[PDB]
Amino acid sequence: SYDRAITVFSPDGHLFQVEYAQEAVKKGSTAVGVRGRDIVVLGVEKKSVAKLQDERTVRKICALDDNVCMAFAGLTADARIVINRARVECQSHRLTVGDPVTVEYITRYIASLKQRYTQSNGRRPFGISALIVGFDFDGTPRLYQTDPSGTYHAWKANAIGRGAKSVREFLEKNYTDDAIETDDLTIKLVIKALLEVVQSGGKNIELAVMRRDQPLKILSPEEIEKYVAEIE
Amino acid sequence: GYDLSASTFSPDGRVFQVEYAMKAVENSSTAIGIRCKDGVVFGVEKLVLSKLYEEGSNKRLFNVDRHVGMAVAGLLADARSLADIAREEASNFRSNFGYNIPLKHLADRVAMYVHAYTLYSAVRPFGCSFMLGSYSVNDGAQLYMIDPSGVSYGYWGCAIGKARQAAKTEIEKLQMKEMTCRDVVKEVAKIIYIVHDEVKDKAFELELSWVGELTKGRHEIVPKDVREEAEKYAKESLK
Amino acid sequence: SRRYDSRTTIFSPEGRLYQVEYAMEAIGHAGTCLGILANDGVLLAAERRNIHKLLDEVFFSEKIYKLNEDMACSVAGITSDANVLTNELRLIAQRYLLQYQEPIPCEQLVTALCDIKQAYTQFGGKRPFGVSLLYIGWDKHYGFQLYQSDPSGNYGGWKATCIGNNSAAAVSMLKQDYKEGEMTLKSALALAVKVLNKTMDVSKLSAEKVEIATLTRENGKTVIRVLKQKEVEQLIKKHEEEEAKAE
Amino acid sequence: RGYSFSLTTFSPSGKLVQIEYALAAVAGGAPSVGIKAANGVVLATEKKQKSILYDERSVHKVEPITKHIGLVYSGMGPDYRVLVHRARKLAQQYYLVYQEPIPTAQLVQRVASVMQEYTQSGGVRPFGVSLLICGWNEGRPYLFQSDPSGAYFAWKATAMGKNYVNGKTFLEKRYNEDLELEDAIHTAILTLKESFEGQMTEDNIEVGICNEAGFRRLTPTEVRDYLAA
Amino acid sequence: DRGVNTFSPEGRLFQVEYAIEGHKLGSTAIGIQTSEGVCLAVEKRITSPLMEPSSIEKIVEIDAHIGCAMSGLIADAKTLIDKARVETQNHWFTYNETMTVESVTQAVSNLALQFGEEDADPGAMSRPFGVALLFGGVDEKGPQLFHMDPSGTFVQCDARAIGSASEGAQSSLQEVYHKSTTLKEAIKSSLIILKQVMEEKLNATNIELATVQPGQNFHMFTKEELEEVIKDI
Amino acid sequence: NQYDNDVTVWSPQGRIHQIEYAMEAVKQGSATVGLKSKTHAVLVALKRAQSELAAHQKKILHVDNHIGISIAGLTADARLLCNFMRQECLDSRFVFDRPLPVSRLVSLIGSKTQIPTQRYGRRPYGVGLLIAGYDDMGPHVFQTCPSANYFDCRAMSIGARSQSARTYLERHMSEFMQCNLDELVKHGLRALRETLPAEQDLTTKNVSIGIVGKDLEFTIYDDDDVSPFLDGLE
Amino acid sequence: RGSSAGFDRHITIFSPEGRLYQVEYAFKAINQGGLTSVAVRGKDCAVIVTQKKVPDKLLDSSTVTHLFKITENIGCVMTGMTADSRSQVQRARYEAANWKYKYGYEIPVDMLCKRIADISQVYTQNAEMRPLGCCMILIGIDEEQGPQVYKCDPAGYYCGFKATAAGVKQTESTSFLEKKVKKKFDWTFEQTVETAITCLSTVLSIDFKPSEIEVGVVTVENPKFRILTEAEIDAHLVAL
Amino acid sequence: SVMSYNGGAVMAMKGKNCVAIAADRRFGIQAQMVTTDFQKIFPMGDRLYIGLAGLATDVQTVAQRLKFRLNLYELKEGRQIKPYTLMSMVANLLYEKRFGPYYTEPVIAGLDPKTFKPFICSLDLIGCPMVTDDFVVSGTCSEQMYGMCESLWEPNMDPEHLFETISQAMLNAVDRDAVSGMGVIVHIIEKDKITTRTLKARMD
Repeated sequence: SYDRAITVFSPDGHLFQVEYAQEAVKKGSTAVGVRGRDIVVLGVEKKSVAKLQDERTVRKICALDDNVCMAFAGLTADARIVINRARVECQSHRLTVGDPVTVEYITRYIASLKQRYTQSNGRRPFGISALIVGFDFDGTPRLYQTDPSGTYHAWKANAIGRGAKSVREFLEKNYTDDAIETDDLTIKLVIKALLEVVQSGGKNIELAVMRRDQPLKILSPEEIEKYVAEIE
Repeated sequence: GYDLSASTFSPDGRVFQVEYAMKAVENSSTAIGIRCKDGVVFGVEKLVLSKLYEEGSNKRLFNVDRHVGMAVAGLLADARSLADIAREEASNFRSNFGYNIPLKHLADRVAMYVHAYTLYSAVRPFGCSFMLGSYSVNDGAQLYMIDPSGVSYGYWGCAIGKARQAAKTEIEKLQMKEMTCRDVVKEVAKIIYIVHDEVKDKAFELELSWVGELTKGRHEIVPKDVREEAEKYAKESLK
Repeated sequence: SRRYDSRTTIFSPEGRLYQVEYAMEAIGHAGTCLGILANDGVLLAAERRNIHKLLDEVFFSEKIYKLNEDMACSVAGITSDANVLTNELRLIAQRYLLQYQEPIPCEQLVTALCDIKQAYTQFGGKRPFGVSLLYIGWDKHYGFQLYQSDPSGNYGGWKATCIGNNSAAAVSMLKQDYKEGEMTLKSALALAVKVLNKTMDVSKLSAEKVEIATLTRENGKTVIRVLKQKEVEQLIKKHEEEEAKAE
Repeated sequence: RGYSFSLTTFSPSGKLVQIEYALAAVAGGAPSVGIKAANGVVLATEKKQKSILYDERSVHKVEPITKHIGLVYSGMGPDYRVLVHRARKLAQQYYLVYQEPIPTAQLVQRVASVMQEYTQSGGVRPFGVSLLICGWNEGRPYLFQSDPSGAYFAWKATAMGKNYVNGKTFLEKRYNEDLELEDAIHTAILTLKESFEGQMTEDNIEVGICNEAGFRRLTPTEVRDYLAA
Repeated sequence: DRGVNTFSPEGRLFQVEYAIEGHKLGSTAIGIQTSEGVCLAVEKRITSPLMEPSSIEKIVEIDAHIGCAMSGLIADAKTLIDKARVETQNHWFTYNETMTVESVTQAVSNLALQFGEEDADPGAMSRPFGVALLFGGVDEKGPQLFHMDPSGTFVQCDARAIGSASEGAQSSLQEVYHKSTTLKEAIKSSLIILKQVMEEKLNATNIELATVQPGQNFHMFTKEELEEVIKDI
Repeated sequence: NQYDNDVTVWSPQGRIHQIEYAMEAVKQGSATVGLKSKTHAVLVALKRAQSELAAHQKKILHVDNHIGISIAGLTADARLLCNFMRQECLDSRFVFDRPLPVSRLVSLIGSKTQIPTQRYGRRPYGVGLLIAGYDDMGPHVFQTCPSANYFDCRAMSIGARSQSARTYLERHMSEFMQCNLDELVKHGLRALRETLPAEQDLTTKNVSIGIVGKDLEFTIYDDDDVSPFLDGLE
Repeated sequence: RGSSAGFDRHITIFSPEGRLYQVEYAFKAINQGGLTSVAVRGKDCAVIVTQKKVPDKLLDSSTVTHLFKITENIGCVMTGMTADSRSQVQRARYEAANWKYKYGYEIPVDMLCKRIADISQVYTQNAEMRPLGCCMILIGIDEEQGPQVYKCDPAGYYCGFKATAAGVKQTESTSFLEKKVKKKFDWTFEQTVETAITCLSTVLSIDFKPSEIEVGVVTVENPKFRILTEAEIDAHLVAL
Repeated sequence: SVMSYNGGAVMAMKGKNCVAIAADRRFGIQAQMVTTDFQKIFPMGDRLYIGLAGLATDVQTVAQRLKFRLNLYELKEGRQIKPYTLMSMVANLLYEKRFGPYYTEPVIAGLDPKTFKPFICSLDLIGCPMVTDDFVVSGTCSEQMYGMCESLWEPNMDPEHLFETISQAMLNAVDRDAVSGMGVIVHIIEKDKITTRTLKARMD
């Protein structure tokens, strides 16, 4: 058995392993999410598609349950482990209490795992950041965000990855109860919020929307293509 | 970089960790032992640091079994650990085989235990050496001495401590093979008072013990009348 | 003890993983391997690295390793780790078949292996495997497929990939000669031969410096068949002829 | 209770220098030679004692594993003994399960798996020895070689230890595919003779053969006749 | 270089000395004990106007008569909070009565220093915690307020302040406090000092406040009552 | 400069710097004083001034009906040791239906404290103690050390600046035996007054007093229960 | 000569030459005690001789012995570190008893030697412990072959010999014995004690007294391991 | 008894360079039939079949574990298994559960992959292999098919006469058993052919 302290304190009370994990998550592809009136949407950037892949196998937007979905930035191999553990937890909760989970319940579970890997012997921390969205039985949309340290908040709209430093300033100024009225209004909002960070031009973006019905619907390339023309 | 572990030979084939655990003993106060026809006699110069302590604290003579004594030198905590191990070894032997353990067997068992701590990086060698002593109608008196490395030899008189050099030199002029315990006890008192330094250390305590035929093979502490007389004789001899 | 520890599973001051970065450069210098997907099946085509005259060709192949009745792979990097990985893949496929009484899908196989590759980078103190893999297969849901893993533990589906040595230029020339949907198995073989002919520093191929396998469906059955020296020689002759004729 | 971290790691260029150093250790052993003929294999070693005091009969370098397999080595003898013991155990387990003698290829695969385990566990070094395996099953002779890393090959004629480069450079020329076992022994002996720095004797070398009837090491009385020519 | 357990030439335990420095980088909290109850108050320290302020919970409830306010590593504090809840429920289950603030502080302080990297446990801590706590509540002797450190030393206070501005917050609390307060003047002064030391403007959504008193349970202030109090001040 | 980190490394002089540093930790604390007479033993401690608002501390704890201790050093380690001693006395009373001798208790404590000082990746308990008890043989004032050896003494003081209290103690030890309890306690409070600087005298809330004796269990005296003892110290 | 890279001289890992320096240091540890042994086997006898240098005259020299008994017909002589050698003797005794318990007959000398050698090979591989700094020599009578003489070492190498010599003066003490295996089978009769004593004395110039050596014996006439008395040793010494 | 709880009857017979195996189809519980298409013969190899009788759950479990191990073996080695090797592997599998055993008695019949020499064998519940040269039986009507085979068997038979004999034996054997019947399936393993047939039996 391997029992060593990998992440330990430092002069001035820093955790260098966690700081390095965050410096790593600061290099992924940008993700953006907003919370609508009756819809929730996410959006991820594709650095390059390479003209030879199969996009069905490199998707960064999964579905943990009927009403919960997520999108990450960082390291895909770690993201996969976290996602599968969250799926098993959702099934256990359904089995024991006879009701689908809340968004905050699964956010707490994920953050607890991430924190546990910062204080155990013989482990390094996870190198991913997640954005979790969904609806509940009340009919209230939610949007959260976790960190490699185990801390999570609730936000109106947020952006993770590289270029988030400008996506956040853009979204701060432009977010208002007017761009929220309708789905084809919020979706164009998200698209123009992502486009000024995509310096390639055009659509190198994946965009998934989730409404109270027809869950985790994913916009087709042609459909997403139409919106870009409308903006211009 | 070879001074930090008991798993590293020096380029010349030495183990400096054991060599240092030996210095730990090579600067501690002296204890002697003397073998006789009838029995054995232990003697230790017990140091009294300040007035505050009660006399009787930090004893260096233990009772490992009803016929085995023991005198120690070095780190007293390690010494007490070893004394518990030895008590454990003797009791198990009696419960397995139905009679008392021979001193030769006990010393062999404890030396193996001590040597097991000289091979690994996860532990450190003990920092105390000690002497044993018994008396049995079968083999008569006996005396052994174990080192921090785990070597155990038989002796006629041993002088573990800091004044080993001066202690051994004076004990060799004794003719112990013919004396008796009553005639040896006085000699132990005298030689300890001679080897004792009265400058660095100002005050010291003296305690004695013996195991022989006069105690019917049971280890004891020398009674108070014998001790007072011994001290007086030593003082008279010293001038 | 702490003095002798090498700390294989820690982050770098910039968020990197140095042991994985070094295993990737190890895999950089291995023998060239390449795969190509088509309408009626997939194909692998590796390069023979040990060409000594005094060797023996007892095995039906050198870098193929049929994993199941429907799949097969190929490796680049360290043979000793490759053997461990291949044994593990076979065991995973048989456990699936025992539980469900149906063959396993290719994506599930690749996933179950990449989990093991990832668990070697997060805890344990060991070093990671220095091996990259390519897979080919056929299942009920998606038909002919072609994947690829790497030491870190992330995979991805492709249509024409390449690992090993000079894989950069291999993929560069693959991008300009592959047309989605219209490629048949014969045009696939032609392109594979003509890519291998260049991305190898030698003057020209030898039909024994290469190793070629295919995969097809015939009469409701999968057939995995390693091509023969005469067939390869004929293909090389065909390549020699047409190329010569153009100029 | 033991270390849990690896002692073999990757370098900025992707090398494993502990394995490279175990190979440098192997490159300083005694010469070994194997040659596969049309109806058998031949292993021949240099068993050169330090002085006349050493009793030659007590220790052997050519050992059997089953009734049809035998091997030699180059590198470190105390490691070679561990490998020999585990190979014997592996063969016995196979026979216990299948009631059949193990084939040479399965034997080599299991041995190389053990040697590979010693490159990635915690607190150990790799073996400093390469092997040369011999066998005969289903009417065919085999000859493999195993490295300190865990990679095995298959040959027709190879050479280990000191002066292996010139050994195989000389071995390539003479080798014929129609060679009989008795005429292959001459070439094996001759190859050893190229780099011996001394005078050949019935106690300077060891020789084992394997054909249809099983494995056995030749006796000095027979090595004498073979050396007479 | 060193291990986690390693004394210094002054016998100081380097890792604990660093975990203590990890607290001068948190947001200030304040507790005050009266003859009519206790009050807790903590700054929320909002980052950007897009973050929901109802999602920063730094004052939790341990039981119907005990509450807690933390500072430091909010990710670390959650295991302590959970274990305190579980211990209180066990005590109720076994003895059919409510635990005491002293017993809860003492049981929580026994998890600190329980770290190491060899022969510790199957799954054990690898470093000390980085959270300081503040317990409040009423029991068979009245309102009480305790304080906990990462070293494991717990004291009993009547007006304590923890955080990054405490060396300035106590310099005012020692002048303001007296043994003849009421909870209302306590609340007023606890708000005045916060306003004194904070960087933003003390309005009704970037602070938090709760109170326990001998009559009622643990109760949190509302954005109605809180606003009225702030406006009244 | 490479022997001062691990507890399993000897120096070229045969010393253990880690054990040393763990002792220098114990010197940081506030002073304590113990002493015994013909029939009673007594502990007196000085609760340190932490701040202008906090209740001082707990420096004297019950171990059993006849045993009580007083600590100086790491309080977490101190109460970790106190729990072990309490379980020891409870186990004793369960098996033999009688109390425990203070000497055997201190033996168990020393044997337990010694083990950490020898293994890799472990550290010594950084706390010194002072035990007081009554038994068939009368009072006892044992003292322990981070290095597991313990002592037996008529009167001992541990803590910062306790050199002056130790000098006073030996200088006046000539009469501790005959003296009465009131006389005995005052001798303790004077000695404890010695270590305080010039600007401070004993008040009524920065001192604690423990007492065990022939016909009396171990008791601790609260803030204003120590008033009958400080009335005469002029 | 042989370069170094990393932790080569501190743990058992390969040097840039594949040399294992940490095992070349236990050989130097062998020469720390300052003794020398010599074993010679004859046509019907095996003999051990050992220096007996006690430091000064307060020890009970009846306890300072380098000769040990493993079973009734096997004897041994150690050289190197004393406590190490005691642990190795205990291990050999346990191995020899377990063999008889398991298989019903008495263990041979070469089998016991091989067991001790593979026990030491493990210390040469794992990094948490150190090799034992001692050598070993064994003798005994094999019912099939006759006399046998074997020797291990800290590296795990366990050859068999016609006449050995271990200790501080190993090289020259073997150079002497080299010249005498030329003819007469090195005096293959019960008086190889003469050869052993002569070889021990030639390069030490002591002309030992009747009590500065120990000798042990096994014979085909009486197989058990016997330790010859002082008088017997004196008679041989007197004849010299 | 437990091995009489689902019924069943298996039979193998040897000819001149040919083997034959047969079974019945009924699947039922103590005294009531459920289906009539239960499979009791499994194709372990190109010319290597195995027939299982006894408790049906254990029939299915043992068949599945055996297929597991045989797939792994043929992937690791590189060739097909021999009839003798398969028998030893099955005996080992059954003996691993010596205490708490499977309630199933297997039967093996194949052809040597290089000499085309037949092979029949049966094992007991614990793994005792007995190889014969005429025929083996297993099931609830063992005595009936013993009486039939001893009388009807001849040496060096053709595939035609072998089929006639094994069918005529199975029919009259199961016509006198209460918990066997509902039809019989016969496999004929020749050198280059494997012919399967279904006989018309009684359905009462």
